[PDB]
Order: sequence, then structure tokens, then C-alpha cells
Amino acid sequence: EPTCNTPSNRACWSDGFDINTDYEVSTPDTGVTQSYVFNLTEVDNWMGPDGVVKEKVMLINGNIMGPNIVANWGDTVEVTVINNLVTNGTSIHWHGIHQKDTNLHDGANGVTECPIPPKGGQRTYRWRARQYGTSWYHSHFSAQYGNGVVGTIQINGPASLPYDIDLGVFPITDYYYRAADDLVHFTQNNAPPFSDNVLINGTAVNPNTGEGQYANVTLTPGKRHRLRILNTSTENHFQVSLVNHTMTVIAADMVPVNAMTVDSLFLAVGQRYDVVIDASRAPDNYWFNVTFGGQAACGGSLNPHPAAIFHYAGAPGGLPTDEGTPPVDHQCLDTLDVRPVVPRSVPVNSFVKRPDNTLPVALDLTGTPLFVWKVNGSDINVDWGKPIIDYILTGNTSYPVSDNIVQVDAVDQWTYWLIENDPEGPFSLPHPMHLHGHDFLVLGRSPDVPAASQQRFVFDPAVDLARLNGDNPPRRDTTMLPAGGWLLLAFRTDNPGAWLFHCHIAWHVSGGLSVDFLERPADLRQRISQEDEDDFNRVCDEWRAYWPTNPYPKIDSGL
Amino acid sequence: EPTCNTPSNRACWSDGFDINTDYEVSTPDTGVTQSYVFNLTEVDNWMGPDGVVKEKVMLINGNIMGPNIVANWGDTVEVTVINNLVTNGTSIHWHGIHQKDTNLHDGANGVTECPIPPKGGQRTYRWRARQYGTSWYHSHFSAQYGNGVVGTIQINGPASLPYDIDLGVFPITDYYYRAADDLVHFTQNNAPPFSDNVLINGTAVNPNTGEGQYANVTLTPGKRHRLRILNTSTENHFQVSLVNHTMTVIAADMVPVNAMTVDSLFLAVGQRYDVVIDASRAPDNYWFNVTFGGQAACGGSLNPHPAAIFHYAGAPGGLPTDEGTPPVDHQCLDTLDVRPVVPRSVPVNSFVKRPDNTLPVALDLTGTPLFVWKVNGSDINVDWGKPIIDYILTGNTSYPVSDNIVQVDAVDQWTYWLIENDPEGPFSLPHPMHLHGHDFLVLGRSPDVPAASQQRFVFDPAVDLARLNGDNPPRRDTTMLPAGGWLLLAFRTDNPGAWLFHCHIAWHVSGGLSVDFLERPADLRQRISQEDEDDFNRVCDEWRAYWPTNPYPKIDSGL
Ligand SMILES: *[C@@H]1O[C@H](CO)[C@@H](O[C@@H]2O[C@H](CO)[C@@H](O[C@@H]3O[C@H](CO[C@H]4O[C@H](CO)[C@@H](O)[C@H](O)[C@@H]4O)[C@@H](O)[C@H](O)[C@@H]3O)[C@H](O)[C@H]2NC(C)=O)[C@H](O)[C@H]1NC(C)=O
Ligand SMILES: *[C@@H]1O[C@H](CO)[C@@H](O[C@@H]2O[C@H](CO)[C@@H](O[C@@H]3O[C@H](CO[C@H]4O[C@H](CO)[C@@H](O)[C@H](O)[C@@H]4O)[C@@H](O)[C@H](O)[C@@H]3O)[C@H](O)[C@H]2NC(C)=O)[C@H](O)[C@H]1NC(C)=O
Ligand SMILES: *[C@@H]1O[C@H](CO)[C@@H](O[C@@H]2O[C@H](CO)[C@@H](O[C@@H]3O[C@H](CO)[C@@H](O)[C@H](O)[C@@H]3O)[C@H](O)[C@H]2NC(C)=O)[C@H](O)[C@H]1NC(C)=O
Ligand SMILES: *[C@@H]1O[C@H](CO)[C@@H](O[C@@H]2O[C@H](CO)[C@@H](O[C@@H]3O[C@H](CO)[C@@H](O)[C@H](O)[C@@H]3O)[C@H](O)[C@H]2NC(C)=O)[C@H](O)[C@H]1NC(C)=O
Ligand SMILES: *[C@@H]1O[C@H](CO)[C@@H](O[C@@H]2O[C@H](CO)[C@@H](O)[C@H](O)[C@H]2NC(C)=O)[C@H](O)[C@H]1NC(C)=O
Ligand SMILES: *[C@@H]1O[C@H](CO)[C@@H](O[C@@H]2O[C@H](CO)[C@@H](O)[C@H](O)[C@H]2NC(C)=O)[C@H](O)[C@H]1NC(C)=O
Ligand SMILES: *[C@@H]1O[C@H](CO)[C@@H](O[C@@H]2O[C@H](CO)[C@@H](O)[C@H](O)[C@H]2NC(C)=O)[C@H](O)[C@H]1NC(C)=O
Ligand SMILES: *[C@@H]1O[C@H](CO)[C@@H](O[C@@H]2O[C@H](CO)[C@@H](O)[C@H](O)[C@H]2NC(C)=O)[C@H](O)[C@H]1NC(C)=O
Ligand SMILES: *[C@@H]1O[C@H](CO)[C@@H](O[C@@H]2O[C@H](CO)[C@@H](O)[C@H](O)[C@H]2NC(C)=O)[C@H](O)[C@H]1NC(C)=O
Ligand SMILES: *[C@@H]1O[C@H](CO)[C@@H](O)[C@H](O)[C@H]1NC(C)=O
Ligand SMILES: *[C@@H]1O[C@H](CO)[C@@H](O)[C@H](O)[C@H]1NC(C)=O
Ligand SMILES: *[C@@H]1O[C@H](CO)[C@@H](O)[C@H](O)[C@H]1NC(C)=O
Ligand SMILES: *[C@@H]1O[C@H](CO)[C@@H](O)[C@H](O)[C@H]1NC(C)=O
Ligand SMILES: *[C@@H]1O[C@H](CO)[C@@H](O)[C@H](O)[C@H]1NC(C)=O
Ligand SMILES: COc1cccc(OC)c1O
Ligand SMILES: COc1cccc(OC)c1O
Ligand SMILES: [Cl-]
Ligand SMILES: [Cl-]
Ligand SMILES: [Cu+2]
Ligand SMILES: [Cu+2]
Ligand SMILES: [Cu+2]
Ligand SMILES: [Cu+2]
Ligand SMILES: [Cu+2]
Ligand SMILES: [Cu+2]
Ligand SMILES: [Cu+2]
Ligand SMILES: [Cu+2]
Repeated sequence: EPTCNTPSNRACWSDGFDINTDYEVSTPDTGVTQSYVFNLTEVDNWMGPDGVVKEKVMLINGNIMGPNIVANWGDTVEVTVINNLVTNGTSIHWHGIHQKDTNLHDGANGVTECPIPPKGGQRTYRWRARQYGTSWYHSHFSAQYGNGVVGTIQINGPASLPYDIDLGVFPITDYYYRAADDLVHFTQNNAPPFSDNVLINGTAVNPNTGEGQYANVTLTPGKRHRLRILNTSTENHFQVSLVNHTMTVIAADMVPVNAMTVDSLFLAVGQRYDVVIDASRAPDNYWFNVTFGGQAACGGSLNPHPAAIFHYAGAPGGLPTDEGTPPVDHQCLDTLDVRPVVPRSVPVNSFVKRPDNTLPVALDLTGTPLFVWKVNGSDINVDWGKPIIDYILTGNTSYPVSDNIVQVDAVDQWTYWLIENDPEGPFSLPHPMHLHGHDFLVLGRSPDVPAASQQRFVFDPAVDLARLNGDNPPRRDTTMLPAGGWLLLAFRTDNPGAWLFHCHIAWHVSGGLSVDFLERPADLRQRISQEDEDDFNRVCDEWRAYWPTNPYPKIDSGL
Repeated sequence: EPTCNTPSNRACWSDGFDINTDYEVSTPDTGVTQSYVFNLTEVDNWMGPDGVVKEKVMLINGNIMGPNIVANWGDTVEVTVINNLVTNGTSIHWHGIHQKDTNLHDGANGVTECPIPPKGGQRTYRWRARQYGTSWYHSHFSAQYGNGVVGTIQINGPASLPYDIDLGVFPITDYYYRAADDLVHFTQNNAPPFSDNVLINGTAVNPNTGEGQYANVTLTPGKRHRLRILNTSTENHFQVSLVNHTMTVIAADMVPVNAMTVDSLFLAVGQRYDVVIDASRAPDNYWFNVTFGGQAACGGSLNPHPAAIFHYAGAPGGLPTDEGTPPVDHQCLDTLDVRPVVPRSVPVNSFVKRPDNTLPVALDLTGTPLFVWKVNGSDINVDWGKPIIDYILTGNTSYPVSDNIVQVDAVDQWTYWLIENDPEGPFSLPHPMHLHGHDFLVLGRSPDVPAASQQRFVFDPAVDLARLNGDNPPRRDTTMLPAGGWLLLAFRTDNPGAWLFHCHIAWHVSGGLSVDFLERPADLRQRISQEDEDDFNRVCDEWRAYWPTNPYPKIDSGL
């Protein structure tokens, strides 16, 4: 609970805690728990928000999205998940939530847990809210989140600008009429489809029939409004803009940044931006437009103009009349101009590229099926029935090759990772890379070029070392690997655990595009509570009993 | 020579000849021949128009393009080509010129002729100008035209709109620093590059250094100007627009059409439009913009804003100040709205899909190299040393499989062709399909959707018969095969000969994307003159003597 957080002083939170606190090492002791139940059900012939009826969806508490999780900085969030699906296991991942010393609550099935079995299986997740901002949660059972197992998280806390009104969460997502497993199967041997529509805060209008509704945000004139934008898609990467207005960024993913005003923003899959919008224009109805850049390299939609309505309180109703002008083409790249309020500093002059710090991503067209993604020569394939945590708890170091384990033994040290985007393959795509358990620093990437250009770069020390930034670089949980190029990341090994690092395009991670950082495994085993161990074993026993009875095979990586 | 073609009556030509004459069956007997010599040379370290030096080019008469051929309707055009290259053969194709009963002057090496040998080989082409309009010529020796063996043709004649000034030819082309054989090799195993620049009437500014010059077209205030726009690219498909001005289309390819006013136009590779621009606006400098649509499915350039300057005479110099608005995205599709002045009508209700009228295009990824294009199961591969005409002249009917012979014995009948774009393959691309020896009627295509959306269509007669048009449809020599769809064409078998029908993207035809329509072969042999037969045998004899001495292999289809 805050004691000095006001519109004119959003920097302030409580005694000892403000915007400048190092929230990665200091957390309020509130002693409060916010708890929730997620009852997952399987619904056939479900009428969606654009008038179209979908074959099958998978819903939490019967709605298009799960509960909006809301708690304060330092609270505990607790969620009992009850799996009432017909065949699928399930696992809920808290995306953005670092799970400091609570790896077994990460929700990564095959890594930190077995799937919760269907027909009534249950598990209670429990995690400390040690970071304030906007995050989201979703199934990690193959591509199940594409069926509806998805929701948002708002952990209140201080901010880097003053503002009057918190408008709350604003999820934007691709929307397909075809069910997730059908799309996985299709994307194994075909290039991915455009989306059927793009939902903004759960609604859109049908581009063909005119059924459905525009999302409608009411602005209070003369007021500063915080809007928490999310990209909860399975594949589409979005550019957003508000006709006749600017947006001032105050956080990126779950990291507060210094105020940065822009005309439009790129959101990769899984990215978030908290913005402040001043209602200082003529009182009217204004379009909020979703657009695509990068020449379809990171998605498109069969709805030519997805949009919502920003309405000035006290103005006429009806539709905006100004279509406005197209935003700048972001070429499927997030901005590296953001600067966190709480700084970090690392050296970059000393980096040397070596097999043990290099992650080559490659598309393999030679095997079955056609599209298999490999990192360091291997497509990930987890075993839902023998998670990496099982090996840790039984002292088994014989990890299978397909688990893509990258063991990182350094204790609380900065580690450096060069990810290479198939520079020598016939074709290369942008990928939204996401790290569990940590925010990373984005130290540099290959020069910014048009996404579909097929321009290729290999890291050259004689030109690229000088292009890296170790002085308070963008710090967050998801960033873009450039088509045909490279990305250099760093994170500190402060959190023992098995942590996935993976492309967040569902079809890609389904296709193998992941590794698993095994951070400080010796330290990890010592830190697992008897409570966490017993319950991990309980779920695994139930999953292992269930699986032989399942009528469908596993046909992808499991993630 | 005309007698009644003036600015207010452009419809008039001479006694018996006007815009409504059927130029396909009636031609002025002028008795005049216009002759040219084309001297081909190989130039290394050539300084091109944007300031960059190219490794190697191949030039006609030492310039970036060959001579502008110009003659009157009914004239004879005669060109002596002297091949002074070091190693390559050559053969010049007159694109848009139907070669009525002159198949052996078509310039299709491996089909109508052996290539002209280097180190001084020569051949004289002679053909009748039985069509008036704007066409072009280029080498057909693999992708050699990508090195500079290219130029324009203007055959003067009547028009469908009055105009005051003929501005003449305005060729727009992609421009690569790499040589054609290097691009062919590259494209065999890799997605194709964006162009380095886009030249407009032989010039452009380097977007990095600012070296070079904009094309500068001077307009006469208050006058109507005919502009003859061509796309002479190897891969790039262009949208063109002129800030604050419309363009009135008066011909498409070499076929006069009823006036059609538009804001912007799409030109496929090989396509031409004659347009009339009225200098009716305020005197100033206006940008003529080249842009890309279809989300890169049909090209892009690394020059972000290729452009020319249209200057009103007596206005200030310098650069245009108004950037304008982007045109509508043409999604890599030419317009089907144009209507020829001289009409054709064919039945569409009787069309039945069968194997013998269907041409399935497919990318085969299983062989070597990676990107191989097949039509009806086979990638074309011609024998420069034994052209199809050789089989004809010796009465040998055992045509190799690789020659992709589609024999068509019908005498002067409409024939229907359904072209299918790999609807079952993992991804599909738009293709600019070009027919030698005829203009075709465009009877229909799959529904217009976004070029990069990977939506797929298979001809369904219950839905698609109704979408066909045989009431004076578009008639021309090049049109777009939609990404993932289909195209229905028709031509009348009025021209005995061996006629290529191919994608005009150099990299694809290199890769196998062609067939060879062997039209009425019995009639073909009787109409070949003793001079044509003798000279064919002369050039083949010299080519066959030369080839064993070539230090380089043929690495592609020959086309
Ligand atoms: C989790 O639960 C999911 C929901 O039941 C499971 O997905 C189902 O998985 C099976 C087996 O992979 C699929 O069954 C196949 O369906 C395909 C394709 O059907 C498509 O096309 C037909 C028309 O031909 C149309 O009827 C459908 O709408 C589809 O678009 C068949 O060709 C196969 O032979 C086979 O029957 C189901 O389609 C699929 N359902 C959905 C809605 O995705 C999934 O397996 C479960 N996962 C686990 C690990 O338990
Ligand atoms: C028609 O004439 C053309 C011009 O002479 C011929 O093209 C040449 O063909 C040869 C034989 O294949 C090529 O030689 C190969 O070159 C490649 C690539 O070298 C280039 O690129 C690399 C790297 O980007 C660069 O380092 C070089 O400096 C080159 O620019 C090499 O890998 C091989 O070692 C081999 O030498 C020529 O490069 C190619 N030249 C050009 C300018 O296109 C063509 O073969 C002739 N065709 C016929 C049928 O006679
Ligand atoms: C922001 O979103 C809005 C709403 O989706 C977009 O407005 C839409 O703009 C398009 C493009 O101009 C309009 O479609 C066109 O309309 C004309 C006239 O009917 C027609 O000739 C074209 O064929 C085309 O269909 C559309 O009416 C309009 N929608 C509404 C409800 O007003 C807007 O373009 C988006 N802005 C940006 C910058 O992305
Ligand atoms: C038609 O072609 C002209 C000429 O290429 C285009 O004009 C150019 O427009 C671009 C985009 O606005 C300008 O680039 C911008 O420059 C400013 C600095 O002044 C900078 O803020 C941006 O980062 C961007 O690079 C460019 O200056 C301008 N060129 C000239 C010589 O005026 C025009 O955009 C094209 N119009 C259409 C409809 O395609
Ligand atoms: C967006 O929501 C607002 C708020 O509910 C709607 O605004 C009202 O519009 C009606 C007429 O349609 C007026 O009579 C009210 O005075 C408005 N309220 C306020 C507070 O300004 C608006 O209609 C909605 N827009 C759409 C497209 O439905
Ligand atoms: C990527 O795979 C390569 C090949 O297995 C790994 O390279 C080895 O790294 C270990 C640890 O440094 C060394 O002992 C070996 O000498 C390396 N083998 C070879 C032949 O290079 C590499 O470590 C893997 N990288 C990552 C990030 O997981
Ligand atoms: C295309 O560019 C050529 C550049 O040569 C232009 O042709 C010249 O233009 C001037 C002025 O109109 C003529 O008087 C010269 O005699 C021409 N030279 C040659 C060799 O043809 C031409 O004008 C350009 N076309 C347009 C529309 O600007
Ligand atoms: C395009 O060409 C025209 C020539 O037709 C140039 O227009 C002249 O501009 C100069 C000033 O630079 C004037 O003194 C002349 O009087 C103009 N002549 C006419 C006939 O209008 C124009 O400068 C050229 N544009 C560019 C970019 O070079
Ligand atoms: C494409 O290839 C197939 C051969 O697989 C051709 O189909 C044959 O055509 C003849 C008629 O000319 C029929 O008698 C045979 O029954 C067909 N065979 C099959 C398997 O259907 C087809 O003609 C070819 N099409 C074109 C336009 O070349
Ligand atoms: C889950 O939701 C369904 C659908 O409303 C309901 O019938 C069921 O009893 C719920 N189960 C539990 C244990 O929450
Ligand atoms: C999002 O939609 C919900 C309805 O579920 C509404 O309560 C909320 O105000 C919306 N938020 C915005 C910013 O429009
Ligand atoms: C490691 O795990 C595998 C799979 O369960 C098992 O076969 C092997 O016996 C285990 N080894 C140890 C040391 O427990
Ligand atoms: C062609 O051009 C070259 C160089 O310009 C010249 O040496 C040669 O004599 C010319 N050859 C002929 C036959 O025209
Ligand atoms: C007919 O052509 C084929 C293909 O070149 C050839 O192998 C065969 O020898 C020819 N036969 C005659 C009689 O020339
Ligand atoms: C834009 O997205 C894509 C385009 C082409 C191929 C892909 O994966 C095989 C893919 O994911
Ligand atoms: C958009 O252009 C292309 C992309 C990928 C492969 C191609 O050749 C097979 C190609 O021509
Ligand atoms: Cl996370
Ligand atoms: Cl032709
Ligand atoms: Cu996530
Ligand atoms: Cu995550
Ligand atoms: Cu990816
Ligand atoms: Cu994950
Ligand atoms: Cu051509
Ligand atoms: Cu041609
Ligand atoms: Cu093609
Ligand atoms: Cu051709």
C-alpha cells in the first residue's frame, strides 16, 4: 500500500520506496496477498467479439481473457489454476515476473513443472510482486494461449512522470478463427497466415460484415492519462499511434524509463509500453490506429485498418472523421532510445565472440516437417513428464540434447550473449526474443535496415564494438533480433533456476526456437522448499498417470 | 508516314489507317526501312549514373542503354547486332513485337536461334512494325540484360486521346551493383536482394552520397503531354505517381485503350503504359515518385525514395518542396479496368479446367540448387546449340522434356490457359507472366487480396465462372499471376511459331519458370524462308564451333 503517491507526485510510493529505489534488490513488506481462481474450460462454437463463431476456444472463467491481476508493489499474488479442459494439460506463465528464487512457480511446462492435467487437475501458483508495472500471463502448453488462456497483470507502484488518471490495461492481440493446434500444424509446412482481425481491449469490428464494436476510451479533457499498452499476440507485431496526439513513454515492459515522447510505438509480441497521453487537443473523437511495418516480415491482418476510438468526455459520439497520416515504418524493430530510471552499467570493450557465448538461430528445411527452428544446432523438445527440475531434484546431470541446456555457473556476474539470425540461410525473419527470470540489457544489434531487404550482417569487432552501448542501455524482457543480423544481450546471474530464452512467435517456439539457461544449478537445488518440491512431485505424478490415456499426440516442442 | 495526325486529331493516321483499324490484320505499306547497328561491348570498372563504379557491364554502343528505335506504323525495322563480348553469346528479343510469320527473328536463344558468338559474331534482325506504341528490347541470353543489354522501341501511329507534345520514352529500372551472373548464382540459393537504386530515364541520386542527378522532365504550361512509361527491370515491380497531377492512360503495353484517368499506376516487369499528363496546375517543380506495394512481394529498393522531377518551364529551378501522399498499395497487381479501343469478344461460359489447358507453377525445394521453378512438373532448360527451330527444320519431333513444349495444333482458334500459382506449396509469390508472339486476353484471376497474406485460391467453376470477362477484356503481352492464386488467359492461334511464355523476373526464368508454345508446327516449317533457314544454320554453325572453347559453364535455364 502507498502513503504518498499522488497525481502531482507519482515518483513517491512509501517510506524507503520511490522511483529511484533499486526494486531488483529492495521490496516493500506489505504482508498482503491478492488471490484468484482460474477455471479453464473448453468451449465449442463460441461467438467472438467480431460476430464470427469459432470452432473451439479455451477460456478462463468463461471470458475472452482471464482476470485482470491487480496488486501493489511488495504484495504476494496467489492463483489457483483448475484445469477443466477435455484433453490438454496446462501451465500458466507470469510473463515479466522474474520469480526471484521461485523458479518452480514460472509455469514453464517441461522446464519448471509438469502440465496440470485436464478433467479437474489443479495447482496453486504463489509469487512476490517485486517489480511494479504492466505485465501479462498465458499458457505455455504448446500454443494453447492462442485459444484464450491469457490475461493481464497490473502491479501498482511509483512512476517517472506525474499523471491524473490510470486508464488501466489495453491489450492488443491478433485474432484467428482457426484453433491454435490447427495453426501449429499448418505453420509446420506453410508460411504463417495474416490474422483474421486484431482485437483492442477484447473487441474489434468485422471488416466484412460490420459486426462487432470499436474499443472506446473516454479521455477527461485537460487531464494526463496513463495507458498500459500490451501486445498479447501469438505472431503479429504492431505499430500504434493516436491521430493528432503524442504519447510519452514512462516504462518499457516492466522497467520504468525516463519520459520519452513519440508519435508512434512499435510493440513486439509480448512487449508492453506504459504511456502518458495528455488530452490537450480539440474535444473530439480520435482514431487509435494499429498498423504494420517491415513489409509483412513480422505480421499483418486481413482487417486493413484495426482501430479504437479515443473520445473526449463531453464531445459528440459517433466515429472519428480524421483518418490521419500513416506512421513511420518501424521495420519490425523496437526502439533502443529508452533509458531506465534505475541505471545499470556494463563494459562492452572486452566482449569477444566464442562458441560458448554465441547462439546461432537457423531454419532447417531438410527434415520433417519443413519448418524446424534450431538454436546452436538443436530444435528444443521438452519432456512434459520429466521436467528439468526433476533432473535437478534427483541429481541427474544427464540432460537430453533436445532440452537445449546452456549451463551458466557464474555467481551474480554479468554474462554476454550474441544471438545470430541465420546470416547464411536463404531467408531470415525478425524474431521477438524473450528471457524468463531476468530483464536483460540490450547492448547492441546489427545496423537498422528494411526488414524484407534480406541484408545480412555478421558481428565484426572492427566496426561493431564501437556500436555497442554499456552505459544504461534499454533494460527489459523482450527485444527484436533483426532479420539477417545479430543481437548482443547481457544479464546478471542473480537468480538460480532453469529459465527459457525463446522467440515469442508461437509458431516459432513450437518449431524449436528456444534454449534453456540452467543458471547456478547447485544453488538452485538448495533453494527449493519442501513445499515446492512435494507439490512439483504431486503434479508430475498426476500428469504421468494421465498422459497414457490422452487420445492426441504431442506434435511440437511442447512450448 | 502519317498524313492527318495532328494535335487535335490524334485518332487520324493516313488513308485506310486510324485508331479503329484492326492493326492485327491490316498494316500500312510504307516501303521504308529504319536500320541500326548494335555493337555489344564488355566494360569493366564502369562508372554508373549514381556515382558508384560497377565491376562489369555489357553495353550497346557504349551507353547505359541501346539506341532508341523509332519508326512509323508499317515501316520495317532492321538491326545488325555485332557481339563484341568476351565470352557470352547474345540474342536480342523485341518485347511487344508479335513477329507475325517471322518467328526466327524473335531472338529467343535455344528456341528460334542459336546465340550470336562473341569476339565478333553477327546477325541482322528484320521485322515489320505491325503495331504502334511503346515496346522495348533486351538480350535473352540468361540474365544478360541485367548487365545493360536493353533499350526502347517507339512505333508511331494514331492515339485514343488528343495531345500536344510527345515526351517519348521514360524507362524505369532496378539497378544492382552486382553483375547479372553473380545475381543468378546468388538467387539459386537465397531470397533476392532489394535493388541498390532505381534509375529513371537512365539516372538517379545515390541515397548515401548524394552523387548523381534526378531525371528532369520539362512540362509546357497549359499543354497535354504524352509520356511513355516502361518497366525494364530484372525483378522490381513499380508504382508511379506525380504529385498534384493525374495520368490519363491511353495504351497498355502495345495496345491502345480508351482513356482512363488514375492517380497512380502499377507497372509489372516488362509492362508499359502510355499516359497523357496535362500541365494544368500551378507552375512549380513536382516529384514523380517510384514506390513499392505488396509488402515487398514484388520487390523493394535500398533507395527509400526513388524519384524524378517534373518542372514547369519558366518556374524556378531546384527540387520540389511538396513530398505528397503515398499512393494506394496496388498489392503487386496490374489493373484489369483497361479496355482496348479495337475490341475482342470470347465465350467464358464454356471453359472447362483440364490437364491439357492447365499450367501448374511450383517451387521445388528438393533438388540442387534450392530455388528451382517448375511448370507442369518441369523446369525449363533449353539447348543453345540445338534450338527448337532445328527440330522443325529437320522434321525431328523428339523434343527433350526440359524444353517444356506445349504443342497447339488448332488453326486460328481461341485457346484458354489456366495458370495456377503453387496453391499447395509452403509459400507463393506474384509472377509477371509474359507471352511471345501474341497479345493475350486477360479473362480473369483469383480475387484481389494482399500480396503477402498467403491466402490461397483454387479455380472453383461454381464461383469463378461468374468472375470471368470475355467482353473486350484487357489485352496486352504481360500481366500478373496473383500470389497463391490463378490466372485465366486466352490467345488466338494466328501465328505459327515456337513462342516462350514465362515469368519475366530474370531470377525465376533463369530458375526454370517458362514453357514453349509450339504453335501449328506443320504450318511453321512451310513459312520459313530460304534466307531465314540459311542464316539460322550459319549462326548455329558458328555458335557450335565456339562453345567448346568457352571457359565458363551455363549455370541456369539459358533464358
Ligand atoms: C489439445 O486439445 C486440442 C483440442 O481438441 C487438440 O487439437 C486437436 O488435435 C487433433 C489431432 O492433432 C486435430 O485432429 C485432426 O484434425 C485435422 C484437421 O482438421 C482440420 O480440417 C478439417 C477439414 O478437413 C476441419 O474439420 C477442422 O476444422 C480443421 O481445420 C484432421 O485432418 C486430422 O486427421 C485430425 O482429425 C484437431 O483438429 C485439433 N482440434 C483443434 C480445434 O485444434 C490437441 O491435440 C490437444 N493437445 C494435446 C497434446 O492433447
Ligand atoms: C558471361 O560472361 C560473364 C562475365 O564474364 C560470366 O560471369 C562470370 O562467370 C564466372 C564463372 O562462373 C564467375 O566466376 C566465379 O566468381 C565467383 C564469385 O566471384 C565474385 O563474387 C565474390 C564474392 O562476392 C568476389 O570475391 C569476387 O571478386 C567476384 O565479384 C567465385 O566464387 C568463383 O571463384 C568464380 O571465380 C564470375 O565472377 C562471373 N562474373 C561476373 C562479373 O558476373 C559468365 O559465366 C558468362 N556466361 C557464359 C555462359 O559464358
Ligand atoms: C485508422 O483507422 C480508421 C478506421 O479503421 C481508418 O479509417 C478508414 O480509412 C480507410 C482508408 O482511407 C477508409 O476506406 C476507404 O474509403 C473510401 C471511401 O469510402 C473508399 O473509396 C476506399 O475503397 C476505402 O474503403 C475507411 O472508410 C475508414 N474507416 C472509417 C470507419 O472511417 C484509418 O485509415 C486509420 N488511419 C491510419 C493512419 O492508419
Ligand atoms: C517522392 O520523392 C521525394 C524525393 O525522394 C520524397 O522526398 C523525400 O521525403 C523523405 C521522407 O519524408 C525525406 O526524408 C526525411 O528527411 C528528413 C530531414 O529533412 C528526416 O527528418 C527524415 O528522417 C527523412 O529522412 C526527404 O528529405 C525527401 N527528399 C527530398 C530531396 O526532398 C517524397 O517522400 C516522395 N513522396 C512520395 C509520396 O513517395
Ligand atoms: C464512447 O463512449 C462515450 C461515453 O459513453 C459515448 O459518449 C456519449 O455519447 C452520447 C451520444 O452518443 C452523448 O449523449 C453523451 O454525452 C456522451 N458521453 C460523454 C461522457 O461524453 C460515445 O457515444 C461512445 N462512442 C461510440 C462510438 O460509441
Ligand atoms: C554451441 O555448441 C557448441 C558445439 O557443441 C559449443 O561449443 C563447445 O563449447 C564448450 C564449452 O566452452 C567447449 O568445451 C568446446 O570446446 C566447444 N566445442 C566446440 C567444438 O566448439 C558451445 O558451447 C555451444 N554454445 C552455447 C551458447 O550453448
Ligand atoms: C530521357 O533522357 C534523355 C537524356 O538524353 C533526354 O533526351 C535528350 O533531351 C534533350 C532535351 O529534351 C534533347 O534535346 C536531347 O537531344 C536528348 N538527347 C538524346 C541523346 O536523346 C530525354 O529528354 C529524356 N526524356 C524525358 C521525358 O525527360
Ligand atoms: C530542369 O530543367 C530545367 C530546364 O528546362 C531547369 O529550369 C531552368 O532553371 C534555371 C534555374 O536553375 C532557370 O534559370 C531557367 O530559366 C529554367 N528554364 C526553364 C526553361 O524553365 C531546371 O533547373 C532543371 N531542374 C534541375 C533540378 O536541375
Ligand atoms: C501437363 O502434364 C500432364 C501430364 O502429366 C498432361 O496431361 C496429359 O495430357 C494428355 C492430353 O494431351 C492426356 O491424354 C493425358 O491423359 C494427360 N495425362 C494425365 C496424367 O492427365 C497435360 O496435358 C500437361 N498440360 C500442359 C498444358 O502442358
Ligand atoms: C469451472 O467452470 C465450470 C463452467 O461454469 C463450472 O461448471 C465448474 O463447476 C467450475 N469448476 C470449478 C471446480 O471451479
Ligand atoms: C477495457 O475494457 C474494459 C471492459 O472489459 C473496460 O472496463 C475498460 O475501461 C477498458 N479500458 C480502456 C482503457 O478502454
Ligand atoms: C537421468 O534421467 C534418465 C531419464 O529418466 C534416466 O534414464 C537416468 O537413469 C537418470 N540418471 C540418473 C543419474 O539418475
Ligand atoms: C565496336 O566497338 C569497339 C569499341 O568501341 C570498337 O573497337 C569496334 O571496332 C566496334 N566494332 C564494330 C564491328 O562495330
Ligand atoms: C532427334 O532429336 C534428338 C534430340 O536432339 C536427337 O538425339 C536425335 O538423334 C534426333 N534424331 C535425328 C534423326 O536427327
Ligand atoms: C512473416 O512470417 C513468416 C514468413 C515466412 C516464413 C515463416 O516461417 C517459416 C514465417 O514465420
Ligand atoms: C519476394 O521475392 C522472393 C522471395 C523469396 C524467394 C524468391 O525466389 C524463389 C523470390 O523471388
Ligand atoms: Cl518472464
Ligand atoms: Cl514479345
Ligand atoms: Cu510470454
Ligand atoms: Cu516469460
Ligand atoms: Cu521467431
Ligand atoms: Cu516463455
Ligand atoms: Cu521481355
Ligand atoms: Cu517478349
Ligand atoms: Cu516469377
Ligand atoms: Cu521472353
